[PDB]
Amino acid sequence: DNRIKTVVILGGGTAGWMTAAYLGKALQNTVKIVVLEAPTIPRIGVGEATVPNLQRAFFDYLGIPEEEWMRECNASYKMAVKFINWRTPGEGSPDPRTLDDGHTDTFHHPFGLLPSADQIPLSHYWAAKRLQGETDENFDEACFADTAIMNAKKAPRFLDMRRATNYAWHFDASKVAAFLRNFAVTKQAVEHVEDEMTEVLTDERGFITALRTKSGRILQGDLFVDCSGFRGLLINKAMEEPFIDMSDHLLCNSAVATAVPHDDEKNGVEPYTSSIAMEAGWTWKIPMLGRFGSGHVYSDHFATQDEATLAFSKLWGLDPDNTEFNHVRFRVGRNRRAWVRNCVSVGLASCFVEPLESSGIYFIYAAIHMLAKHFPDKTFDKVLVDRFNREIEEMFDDTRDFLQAHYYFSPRVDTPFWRANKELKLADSIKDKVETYRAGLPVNLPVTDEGTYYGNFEAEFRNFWTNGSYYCIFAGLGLMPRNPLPALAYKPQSIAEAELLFADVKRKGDTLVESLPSTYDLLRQLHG
Amino acid sequence: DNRIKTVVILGGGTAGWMTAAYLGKALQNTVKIVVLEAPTIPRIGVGEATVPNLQRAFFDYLGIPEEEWMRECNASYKMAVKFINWRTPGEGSPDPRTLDDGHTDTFHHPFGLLPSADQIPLSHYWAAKRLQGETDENFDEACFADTAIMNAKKAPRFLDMRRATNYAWHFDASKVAAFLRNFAVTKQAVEHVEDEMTEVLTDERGFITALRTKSGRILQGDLFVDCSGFRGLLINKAMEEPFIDMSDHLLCNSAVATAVPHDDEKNGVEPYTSSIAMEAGWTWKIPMLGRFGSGHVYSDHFATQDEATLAFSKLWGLDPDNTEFNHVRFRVGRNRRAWVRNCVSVGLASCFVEPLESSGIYFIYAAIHMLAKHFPDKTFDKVLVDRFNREIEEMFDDTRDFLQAHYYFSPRVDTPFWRANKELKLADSIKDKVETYRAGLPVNLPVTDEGTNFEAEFRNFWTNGSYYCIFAGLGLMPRNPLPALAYKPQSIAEAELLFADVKRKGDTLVESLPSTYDLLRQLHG
Ligand SMILES: Cc1cc2nc3c(=O)[nH]c(=O)nc-3n(C[C@H](O)[C@H](O)[C@H](O)COP(=O)(O)OP(=O)(O)OC[C@H]3O[C@@H](n4cnc5c(N)ncnc54)[C@H](O)[C@@H]3O)c2cc1C
Ligand SMILES: Nc1ncnc2c1ncn2[C@@H]1O[C@H](COP(=O)(O)O)[C@@H](O)[C@H]1O
Ligand SMILES: N[C@@H](Cc1c[nH]c2ccccc12)C(=O)O
Repeated sequence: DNRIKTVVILGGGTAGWMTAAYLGKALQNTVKIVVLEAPTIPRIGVGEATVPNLQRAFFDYLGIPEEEWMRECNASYKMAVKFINWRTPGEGSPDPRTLDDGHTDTFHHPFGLLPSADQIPLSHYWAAKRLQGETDENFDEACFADTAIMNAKKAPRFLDMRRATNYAWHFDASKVAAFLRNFAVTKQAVEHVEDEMTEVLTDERGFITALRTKSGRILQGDLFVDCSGFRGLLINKAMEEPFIDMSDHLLCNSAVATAVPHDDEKNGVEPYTSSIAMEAGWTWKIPMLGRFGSGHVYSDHFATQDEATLAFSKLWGLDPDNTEFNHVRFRVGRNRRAWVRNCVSVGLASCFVEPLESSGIYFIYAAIHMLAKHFPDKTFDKVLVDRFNREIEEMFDDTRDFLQAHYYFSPRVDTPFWRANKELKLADSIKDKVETYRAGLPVNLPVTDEGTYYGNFEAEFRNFWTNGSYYCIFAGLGLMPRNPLPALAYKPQSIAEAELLFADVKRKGDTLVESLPSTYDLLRQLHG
Repeated sequence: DNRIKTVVILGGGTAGWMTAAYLGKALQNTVKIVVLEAPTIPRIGVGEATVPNLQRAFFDYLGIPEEEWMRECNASYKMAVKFINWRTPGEGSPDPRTLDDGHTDTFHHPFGLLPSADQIPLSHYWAAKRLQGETDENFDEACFADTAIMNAKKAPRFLDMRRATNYAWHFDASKVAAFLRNFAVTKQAVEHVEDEMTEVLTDERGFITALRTKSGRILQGDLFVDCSGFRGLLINKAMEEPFIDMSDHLLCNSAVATAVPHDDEKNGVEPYTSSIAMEAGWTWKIPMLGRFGSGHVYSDHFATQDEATLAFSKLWGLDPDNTEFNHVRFRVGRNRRAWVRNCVSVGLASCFVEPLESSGIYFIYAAIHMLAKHFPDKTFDKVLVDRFNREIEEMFDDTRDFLQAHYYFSPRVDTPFWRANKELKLADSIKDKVETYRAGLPVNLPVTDEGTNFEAEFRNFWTNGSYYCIFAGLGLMPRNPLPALAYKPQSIAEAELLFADVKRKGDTLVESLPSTYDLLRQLHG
């Protein structure tokens, strides 16, 4: 018996309690699990966004049904991230400005895979038409019915809870952490120790043997999960693993956030996250029932905390001296290695990027999934650790590259921030992908039906940013292929097939924008 | 109108006629297609085994249903490649030798994809039991009902044609090329020109403009497909593109082949390809109705042509001086680039590896699929050509590295051939994959029911199950089980029901299925 007997998880919040819960189920009560978290000085619920795999891959694995957790964390629905004013210059504003060509400066990044005709994705058929003047429709409205639905602020389920489209979740992070702590302690025999860590005890090889708490108590274990946040108390401090700062790729490194009460009966609820462009960065809007979480993400090299706070308060008509603000100064990048010896970093202690494409919780889920799959015995095979490291390296870097694209291919150059983005070098992987897009070829072509994509995580993980996500962002910012896909010139029967799929998206959007309840109405059913 | 108007295809083998037919349908009669083949310069005349995606990724695109083409080219079923005597020393023989551990030296590489429990494929649950002396079963018989079925020589369909398992196809190459020529000419308005090519006409930029025939005829076109075989009359000769010799990775570079008539009433028909190991290489056996195709693949650096021919004749009880033999001297590797300017290499002109895992025709439909997707206009965008080149590079490498595995991890050391195999330079890709397998981790985990689509099975075609079939078949095992299994007793238990399900299915189906012979006699009746 050479197995791990005890796992110690430093830190609660979302990372620690997702880790505790997933491992509880994965390790089938053959391993003792201890969470050590300091006492929680509660901080205002700024809202967090998720991706659609979360219910299948996490809550369903734990047997927690969707309604049960949503009702305990004031959860709303999310059908896309909506980008507002990313192409036009000037101060932030909730309202979209107007382009030269007369279009409103908004584009959606919805969920799901694009349909195909003669194995060519709908993206390419729309591009042909748009380059050739045959259409004035935007990519998002042409190719996703969800675009029509989000414009009408309708819900992604009918009131009897039949599904209409794909969706993910908005919620208060700390309420989810609490729902999960309580799940893990009552139903999974996790030991909750509320205290500070003061010492990390290590052997001759530098493997951790226990953590000392402030009350003097010593927690022995065989594997340690650093969920300590940015401080990286195990992975960076004790293990001495270097962080790789990646501000050479993204410039934002601060936020100022808050909750804003909201007339849900007057305005309706948006079933989506909004990325509202500002002078020195951007601002999230995450609708929940009653309120919305918002935060101005900025660079401190292009705005002071004051400059940012004023601009952010101006946005929403808030009083700066009578408004409760959280001020984060995050690090952007990842550990050289996520897992050193017997210390596995998960969450902010592992890696971070601005929450521009709802990456935070997915990064946590991806790591714990990958920890369960590569779970070690006490010999800590170096290949096991290496492969875990490789999965996290690629997951992170590919998503950094994807985020850089949002900035490098913004046409905005008014403020020194937006111009500064154009002076960064693009990574080789994303240059190669732009070269491909520009010749009209698909990038990251989905090779699987949506059922398998959102059913089997391993399938989604091999192809997280698909063709449709590249087209949503490139075409949304106004980068287009140089020309259509040449094969379309030879395929009039295929062009015609695509015209029926464009029709099918119109029919669905029309039919559903009529029959669906408002987002507000579904929430009011759910939480009452 | 900046589009290609005319496409000329040099060579009317399996490559040429697959190309003509696919493009006919893909290009929707907007483009004139010409095949130029000399009926006197024979096709290589081999190309007999296939992989299971052939029907989806080709005949379904053409709207030809499976029965229609099988009945016209004397097709049999294939449920695996069966490796005979790959672990034991001495002269070739159709009959399997006996291992030290007392079992016969045979392992299968079947196609039927592996069930999972708690997201871990059945491969890993078998490996746990075998490494912990808790099972005596080999991987193939534990994890695939196909193994039971091939041992009983039963068919992979019932007589009412309901499917039993996954499978690929055996057939006569020349009958397929004929059924395809005739499809392409009658239903797709392709022009068949029976004549020899004598000169390749080129502009100042080095693009081909036409091909000159011996009868003085000039075939103009804007895009050329070199299906000329190993000669590479357009891609290598005219375009001056170098072939990248890869005998640093595989040592076989010759074959000697023939058909053997076969008592199908006496023996039954084997629903599988046999890879029978020899002293200086190996020998394929490819059952069809009435006959079986065979050929000794060898290195000429470790056997002379006579050495090989004698050994091959010995195998089957053939008379060397009164038996009709085909003698190929193939090249192993790929063009530095498959597509140069306006010349696209497809088939033996593009790339090749020994027919150990029936990769030849898959390479053809992969390339044509990729040509249709990257099809150019007259501007010949450099990015389009580069990406086409990249997909052929990776397709090839993925299959080469998989093949190298069969050799580097053979335990045989009797003849200087088998010992030479242990001095191969392994590619980085296959070293990394062995390192992974050895830690007990899955290699190229399939993420899908086989419900899912040609595109699905293409950059990592060779799945977990295929690596386990070969590694574990030759006796390379993980160092230890997958550690996560130590913590998952409920999962271990679930797997015990899947092992039971493969037993029940093999038993139930070895009873209820018709013999391979009997299904063929219904099909070709
Ligand atoms: C030993 C061996 C075993 C194989 N086994 C398998 C297997 O089991 N399974 C599998 O899937 N694949 C296998 N393959 C690969 C497969 O056989 C081929 O991919 C396919 O059958 C034919 O390739 P091709 O048509 O490119 O070439 P070829 O058949 O060589 O075609 C050459 C063509 O060029 C024409 N030509 C040449 N010069 C001229 C000219 N001047 N004018 C006009 N025409 C000209 C010839 O007339 C002919 O039509 C094997 C290959 C070899 C060598
Ligand atoms: N020294 C520590 N001892 C115990 N818990 C800690 C320590 N440092 C951070 N944490 C916990 O780590 C989690 C993430 O911290 P933060 O990112 O600052 O919210 C919280 O639950 C903290 O209480
Ligand atoms: N694989 C993700 C990709 C995605 C699409 N739209 C998004 C919006 C935000 C975050 C991720 C996404 C999904 O389909 O769910």
